[PDB]
Amino acid sequence: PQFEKIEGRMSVEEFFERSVGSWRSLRSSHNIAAQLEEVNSDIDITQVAADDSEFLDICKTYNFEPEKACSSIRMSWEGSSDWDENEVIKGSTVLVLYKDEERKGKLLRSVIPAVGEWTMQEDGTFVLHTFYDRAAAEERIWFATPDLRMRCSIIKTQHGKGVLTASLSTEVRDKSK
Amino acid sequence: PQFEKIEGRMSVEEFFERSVGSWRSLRSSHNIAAQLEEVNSDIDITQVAADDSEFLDICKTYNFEPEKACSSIRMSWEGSSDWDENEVIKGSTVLVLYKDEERKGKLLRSVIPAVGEWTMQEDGTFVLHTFYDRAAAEERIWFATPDLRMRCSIIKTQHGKGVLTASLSTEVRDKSK
Repeated sequence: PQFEKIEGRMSVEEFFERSVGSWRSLRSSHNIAAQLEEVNSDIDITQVAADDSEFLDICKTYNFEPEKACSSIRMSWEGSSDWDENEVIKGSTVLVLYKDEERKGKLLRSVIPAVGEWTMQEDGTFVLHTFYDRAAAEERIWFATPDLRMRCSIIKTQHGKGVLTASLSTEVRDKSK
Repeated sequence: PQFEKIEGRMSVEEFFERSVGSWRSLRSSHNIAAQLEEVNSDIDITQVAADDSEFLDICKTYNFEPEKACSSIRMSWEGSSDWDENEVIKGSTVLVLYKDEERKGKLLRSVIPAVGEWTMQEDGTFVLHTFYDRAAAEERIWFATPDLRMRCSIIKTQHGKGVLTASLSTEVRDKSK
């Protein structure tokens, strides 16, 4: 079959299901607003059981009933930036997906931030708006192939002077081993 | 008003109309498939008169009636890559836009290649599929602000070994001067 036609009917839960796995990420960022950074990372994306502490605590925090959640994943990563040797960036978060409509809804994450807002575009693109006090982010994520994820993102921050950063990440699924 | 809500109703002809202007571009590319390139460019985007030679010749080549074209622009650029000093990359092309539907159609360009295919996504994103013998490209282009264009693109090439290249360009409109 042809992958592109199949994406345009992908549901958001399928999108998350395909994201499960181990990935090798390359992220290129620049400050618009005049800097250029390269970050190489390993990312593990895993399914989250209905009784998972983190999952229920997020639901609790936002006062959402966990049974109404469509999907939940855990993402853990470790990478390094070429702005700093001898240093590793490690992180972890749980995400929790709710539908307001088939192709629109809210995303909660580990912590308190405003809820994220997402849309699944007609062509299979997952578009996420995320918020912070410091900042706001918009990310577009899609499968270029089953094993290759693209992520193009822009962030407005305000740590001193207001700054826009734009990023492209290419994520390749861990080979058969 | 708020720019984001206004984009989601932008027509493709408005998209092209807003692209007219002078831009400063920063493009980050990598070969998936393991290289990293930075290209800085100036890009001039201009409107194309109905009698423009290039415009009519493209229409002629593809056998489209020029009166049925919705929009046409000329793009000229000059930039340099950090893979090569003492060297400038110069280019020019005319693009010609036809609607098959309000939010879907074909794009012809200067030359013979298959016609390009485009969609205007519900959120204001212009998505273009372009073709070559050597290759195929898919580009997503949108206005992050009125004066800031984002372009996230992927290309499959075959010059010897098959290769995927992913790119992010950030384009800033020439200041008031």
